[PDB]
Amino acid sequence: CGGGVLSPDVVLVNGGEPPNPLIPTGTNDSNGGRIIDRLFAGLMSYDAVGKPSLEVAQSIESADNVNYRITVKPGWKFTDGSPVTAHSFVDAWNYGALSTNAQLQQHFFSPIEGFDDVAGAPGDKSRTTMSGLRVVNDLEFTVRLKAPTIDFTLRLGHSSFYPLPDSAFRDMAAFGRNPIGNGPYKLADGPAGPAWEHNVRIDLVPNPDYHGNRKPRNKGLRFEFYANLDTAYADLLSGNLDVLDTIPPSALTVYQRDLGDHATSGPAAINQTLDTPLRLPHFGGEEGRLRRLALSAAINRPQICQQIFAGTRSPARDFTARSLPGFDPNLPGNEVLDYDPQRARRLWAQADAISPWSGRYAIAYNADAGHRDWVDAVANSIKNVLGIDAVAAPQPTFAGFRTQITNRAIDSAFRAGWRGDYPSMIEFLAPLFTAGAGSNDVGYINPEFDAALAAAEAAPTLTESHELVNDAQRILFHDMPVVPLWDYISVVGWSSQVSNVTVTWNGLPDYENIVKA
Amino acid sequence: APLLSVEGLEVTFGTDAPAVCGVDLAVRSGQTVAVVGESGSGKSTTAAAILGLLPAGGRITAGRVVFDGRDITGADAKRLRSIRGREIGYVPQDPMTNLNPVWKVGFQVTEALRANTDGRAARRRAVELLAEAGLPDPAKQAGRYPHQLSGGMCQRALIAIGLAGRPRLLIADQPTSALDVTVQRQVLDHLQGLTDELGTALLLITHDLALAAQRAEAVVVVRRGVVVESGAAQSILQSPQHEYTRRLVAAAPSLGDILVVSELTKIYRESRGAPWRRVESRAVDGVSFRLPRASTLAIVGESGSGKSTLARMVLGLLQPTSGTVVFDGTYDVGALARDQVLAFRRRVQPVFQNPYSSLDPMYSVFRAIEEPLRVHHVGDRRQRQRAVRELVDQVALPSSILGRRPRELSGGQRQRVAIARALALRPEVLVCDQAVSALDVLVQAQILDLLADLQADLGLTYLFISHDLAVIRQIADDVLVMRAGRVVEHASTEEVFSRPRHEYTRQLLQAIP
Amino acid sequence: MGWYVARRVAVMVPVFLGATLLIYGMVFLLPGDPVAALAGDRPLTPAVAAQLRSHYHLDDPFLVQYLRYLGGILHGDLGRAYSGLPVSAVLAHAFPVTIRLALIALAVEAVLGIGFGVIAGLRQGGIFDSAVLVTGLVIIAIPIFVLGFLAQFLFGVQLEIAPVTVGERASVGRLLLPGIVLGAMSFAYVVRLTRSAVAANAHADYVRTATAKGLSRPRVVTVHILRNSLIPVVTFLGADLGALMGGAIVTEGIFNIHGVGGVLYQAVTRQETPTVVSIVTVLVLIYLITNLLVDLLYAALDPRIRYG
Amino acid sequence: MAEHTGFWLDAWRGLRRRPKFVIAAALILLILVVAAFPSLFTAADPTYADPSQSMLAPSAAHWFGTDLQGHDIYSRTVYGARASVTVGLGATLAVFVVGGALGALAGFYGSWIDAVVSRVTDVFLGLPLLLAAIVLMQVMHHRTVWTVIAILALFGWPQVARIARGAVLEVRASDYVLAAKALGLNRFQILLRHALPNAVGPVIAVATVALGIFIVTEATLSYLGVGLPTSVVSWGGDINVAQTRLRSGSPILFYPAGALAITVLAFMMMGDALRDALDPA
Ligand SMILES: Nc1ncnc2c1ncn2[C@@H]1O[C@H](COP(=O)(O)OP(=O)(O)OP(=O)(O)O)[C@@H](O)[C@H]1O
Ligand SMILES: Nc1ncnc2c1ncn2[C@@H]1O[C@H](COP(=O)(O)OP(=O)(O)OP(=O)(O)O)[C@@H](O)[C@H]1O
Ligand SMILES: [Mg+2]
Ligand SMILES: [Mg+2]
Repeated sequence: CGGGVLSPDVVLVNGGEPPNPLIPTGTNDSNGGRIIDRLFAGLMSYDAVGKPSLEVAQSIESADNVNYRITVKPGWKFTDGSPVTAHSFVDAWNYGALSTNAQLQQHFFSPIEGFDDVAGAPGDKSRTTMSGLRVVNDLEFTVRLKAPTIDFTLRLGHSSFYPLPDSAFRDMAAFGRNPIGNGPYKLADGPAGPAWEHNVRIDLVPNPDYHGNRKPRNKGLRFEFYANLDTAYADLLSGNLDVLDTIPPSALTVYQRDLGDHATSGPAAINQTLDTPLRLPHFGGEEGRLRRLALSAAINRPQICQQIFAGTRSPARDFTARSLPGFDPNLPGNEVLDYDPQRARRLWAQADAISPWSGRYAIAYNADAGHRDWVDAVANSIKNVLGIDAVAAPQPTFAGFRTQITNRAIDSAFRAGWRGDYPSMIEFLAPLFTAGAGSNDVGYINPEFDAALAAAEAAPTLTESHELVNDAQRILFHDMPVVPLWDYISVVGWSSQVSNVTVTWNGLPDYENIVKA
Repeated sequence: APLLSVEGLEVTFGTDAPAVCGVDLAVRSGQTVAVVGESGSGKSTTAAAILGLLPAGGRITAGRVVFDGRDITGADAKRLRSIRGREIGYVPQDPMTNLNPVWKVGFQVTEALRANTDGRAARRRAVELLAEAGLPDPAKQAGRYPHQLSGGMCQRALIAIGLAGRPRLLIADQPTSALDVTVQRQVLDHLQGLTDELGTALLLITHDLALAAQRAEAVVVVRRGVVVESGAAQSILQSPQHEYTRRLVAAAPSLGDILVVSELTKIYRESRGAPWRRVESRAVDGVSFRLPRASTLAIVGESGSGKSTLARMVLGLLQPTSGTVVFDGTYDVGALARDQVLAFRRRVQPVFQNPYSSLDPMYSVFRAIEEPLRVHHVGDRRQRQRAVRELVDQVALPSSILGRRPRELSGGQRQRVAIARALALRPEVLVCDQAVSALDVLVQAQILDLLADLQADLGLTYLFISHDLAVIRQIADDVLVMRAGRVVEHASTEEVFSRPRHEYTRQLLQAIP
Repeated sequence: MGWYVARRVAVMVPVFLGATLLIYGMVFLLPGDPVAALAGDRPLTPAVAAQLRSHYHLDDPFLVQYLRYLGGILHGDLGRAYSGLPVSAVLAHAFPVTIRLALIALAVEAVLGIGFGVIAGLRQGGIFDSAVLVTGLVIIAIPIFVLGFLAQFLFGVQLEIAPVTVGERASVGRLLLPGIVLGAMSFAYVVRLTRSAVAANAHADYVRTATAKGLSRPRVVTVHILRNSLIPVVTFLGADLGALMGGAIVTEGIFNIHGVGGVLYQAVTRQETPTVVSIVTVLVLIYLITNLLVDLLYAALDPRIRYG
Repeated sequence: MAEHTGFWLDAWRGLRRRPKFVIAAALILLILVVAAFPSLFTAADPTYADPSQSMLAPSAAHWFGTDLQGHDIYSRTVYGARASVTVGLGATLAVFVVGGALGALAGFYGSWIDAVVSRVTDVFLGLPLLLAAIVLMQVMHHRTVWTVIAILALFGWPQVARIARGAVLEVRASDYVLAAKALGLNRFQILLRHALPNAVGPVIAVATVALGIFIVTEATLSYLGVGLPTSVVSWGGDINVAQTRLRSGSPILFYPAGALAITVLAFMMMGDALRDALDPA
């Protein structure tokens, strides 16, 4: 009879062990991202749709999208009594930008003037601080960028521009084991054990000091760490979990039966693609452009997305996601993304008229991540439509699949995709198709595309930067640097105790206003 | 009404001729009945049918056994289970294979006495049962495993087990074949004291024809599964009528140096008490003799005297604690080293005590006998076949056996198979170990005639260990008496049988039926 | 024998050292490069990567990293686990649950296999023997994923007479259904070994003598036949004690157990060398110790088996 | 089993009229014919997938239905026989011979042979299989059936060695071993001729189970890309891929599993029929 204690007040959600300490500039995944986003609160906030609004800032003034004057609100504090000032933002951004600190989010500070001085190699250049940030009072500071950027104020909601308390730089390794934020939640007080049991769970309680845009309606959250999402589904059906946040692929056809009005769905800002390096044999030049154009006419995206994914993917209509502001599904020229076996074979024939096909076509992926089924389907459809032998290639380790892509040493096609960080289209295009971008894994060079994309950032308003982005996307329709496949759709299920579950612009539940009673 | 009745019993072994063909016998609840006969006649198969303990492929066909007035031939293994312990006791034939080798003899004796609780008094009733069976220090023997015992001590233990639940009848299958004459007299007069003041009955299967004469009250002669003769002891054992019984009673026993052993000693270290409290057992102690070539030396003594230990030390199969065995002057049997070994093993051959265990359950009789010939490369393929067939015929054994495995043989047929395997190579020295023991007088006569022929024509040398004193007076050239590991007396055959100069060897010489 | 045991425990040392060297070598030789996965599916700045490579000493020569690993296990200090934690804490969190579950599974499989095997070997060729053999082969053919999935479904979702998950609460009573599932692939082995031995030993000469004493069939069977037929199954059980730990990854995924197999799989897929090396070294230790214990058990089970 | 000379002609005759032997031999013959000549039983291509026929029910066109990709399941279960049977039988024979020889040598001599063999066994027994497969397959330019057999045998021989050593330990103190030494044999001839035939049952049992274990483990290897190229049909790969369609109520996992269970049953029956010819009754 002992034990059995139930949770009639805290909401039980699923999660995974954060693979890094809980520092804002040192997390880039989702498992740690969701906890960090509960814990802190930055200069701007997003709603469930992805609309930015001021949270800690009074004003963010600018007249040319190059110089910005930011004013902080009085009254905010961290959960130890210490106030939130301009120094809290400036010090944290300078900590994340410097190279000797070795932070995973260093690149997020690229647009600011002075970034190279601090992000080069240590010792070579002095100036441990970026010169673009300048404090004016304890409640005001200015920022200066390298080039006009209409997309800047929208980034200030990302979990990389969060503040930190000054009792955080004296010993950072300790802070990352027990953070102190200023957001809607705190780590559960503790006096039974630690609030964070590694590989087990994390408990959070509301924060009494928070008066912002994301006030909670719970009495606390508990992230229960699972492996094997089928087990989380079993616990949701048993009544031991409250929100599931993702349905396992084995239950995609039966959740409509089991949950039954306790499930909802909505589009997320994620996509997937198929990449072939422009240096492989037969895949370079115009003779390679025609082959990449023929590979996209040989894939049945509507059929795959409803036989393999059962409706949790949406066929691609451009090089971005469907959920983003400014998305146009009738762009002139996107009929290069339609299924057409005759067109595919015609393009293959006129590429062989330049140089005949010789060998194997392999698509590489990392094993134990759920890619076997759709990679099999894509390879099989290519093999049936053209005459060639296309195959799937699983790789043993994740490190080793990543090494071959980073070293520019892989010798086949590989699966790829993007995960947007903030609701902007340019964030799905600039880090991937510019000349020497870090995530430009296929080696695609086009100065005309670079210029057309830099001309959209320098637009006077966001309503006519979208037109310029959609015009820049025609160059991509013409060249086909990678083959886009589909966008994501997030399905979230819940129990009879919880009452207000909703999906957000990145496919996560809206944890703050889930009502349990 | 007799206590036990068997009328018309016939036993078959899995689609063969019946091993037992209509035997009849009765016992009358106060007496002794002896069962003598040839070697292979179905005497052990008759005792296993009465109790329901036949081997895997045997079963009764057309007979009945009625014990105490309650026909027990249809098993009904609760009727038989209420009988097997409390009303009928059993003593098996082979002393070595019939005890569980992992269960510490005292445990196995305490287990047998039942229908009682006794708490800790069972462990004191077991010691008394072992003392009555005739052991010389029971409290020690009860703390040993069967392999740390002598071959006669295991037999006395089997007797103590067979007398545990106070039976109304005892079926003993050659129960004294490893007890010399004095232990044998003790156990037999204990059994004779039991068959009075209680009424216990004995069914005694023996090959010793003298013993029966003075112990039994009725005699049954068996031959090829048929009861040839039956009646009073004397009027059969002294005035026979059937031709077979006549020949049997007649052909019964009546009444330069190759080896130089010097100061041999063997000492075992045993764990009496706590597994770290080690004791010492001096099996053999300072024995030394000399064997003239082309002669016979017998080794007699008490049970648990150190004769098989000495034999296996002479054969190079044990390692002495001290002393040496110099064979032929050249070979030092304690250290041959790689190349003297095969030439030594072609010339010296053993015959083990109970030869059933040394016969490789997976070999047939033919393969068992020819293995020596193919290890030493005598003939090609058919010379070996002819040799094996001639040996099998010389040891008085049917030719139908070639192809049978040792499990499905008689007790006196395994012994002859081992004797033939030993004689295969015609070795210069034959170390026998109580191997004429399971043979009746009329087969043992032929075996001894063959041995004498081989010694007369070739000049072989025999080291003969035995408990039968009528045979030793008939074949042996010298006698060596042992006791407690020490040599008591070593003299000629007559000067030990006529004018013995030791009180023990005199006592040993007047105990014989 | 005291001197035999002394020689064994003495030679356990250099083999342990050589095994540490060989295991470190084979884990070092994994094809990738750990830094390339320190940021997940996003690239690192070429200067941040240099900093991290120098911070984890991933640019030293081999045998320098090996000496650094080996000289530090004298203070505890097994490494630092790119997540930032010590490796001591990781192993101390992961091993107790695995040990408990492995003991439960061993006990279950021992009892069940020995019982069914002794009966099927006493009466072989019959309905019972046939059913036991087909059960073993059906267990072999069907993947352990399906078995765990269905057992959990039934006994935890429909008949709530078992926990669906044992995360954070691993009692000896909550770990009983996972133990039964884990000890199911080791069922055919135990059954067949016991069956072979019992069938061979059921017809010795001393079993007839024990029958003639008047003992019941249970006592005869158990004491004589069973006690004489225990060496190969004990060999297998001793060898499988070590495989129950480190190799229960599928069962620990169905029930949320958080054992050693998941830690090992994650460390291998991210190429975290100290974690893998420590786990595999502990496995080799367990095997050495259990094999020595099983040899002494041989000596205890048969008094004629003595070492020298 | 080394030297059962004497009468193989009597054993073979005693083994002929044994219904278990006859049935097991007929089943084995059928399995071998299916694994040798697949084109007698089906005309379809096992590696052709029409995706507009994703998951159909068994009919006159497809006797077992289709699977998520659109392959014919009957063709795939007929053509997986070659790979699955080859891997299982090869690895079983390899571990039997090697581990049996090593363990029987260790258990019989016992001085330093035992030391080295048992320490190597303790090391090989505690080292995982996937780690070593990943490390070793980085040099093999081509995956094949023989590389998979090599990996599986090289990491599966120790548990057979342990059982063989334990089995020979009991026998090497018997009396027929002393009788063989007193006849003049050396330790190796004694080992073979007397101690192998008398201590060979347990090894047969563990081998007959290891067969199916190997057929299942090859799929674990193939799934990660370190064995048996993806253009090869196999039982076990099909089970692994089809186990996920089971929540939806589709029983397509049991078609290759049935064939696997039948092969394991046939070889178990054969092994017991062969083992009952060394102690007949
Ligand atoms: N298990 C068996 N299978 C087949 N035949 C057997 C079996 N046991 C005994 N026999 C046959 O039964 C016959 C008689 O056997 P039994 O052991 O009863 O003789 P015996 O009188 O005990 O001989 P002795 O005691 O003198 O050796 C033998 O000829 C033997 O061939
Ligand atoms: N393995 C052993 N360990 C300890 N003591 C033993 C062992 N084998 C024999 N003994 C002891 O050595 C002594 C000599 O026994 P041995 O077998 O030589 O007697 P034996 O003369 O052959 O007796 P029998 O004529 O009754 O067979 C016995 O007292 C026995 O208890
Ligand atoms: Mg007899
Ligand atoms: Mg003796």
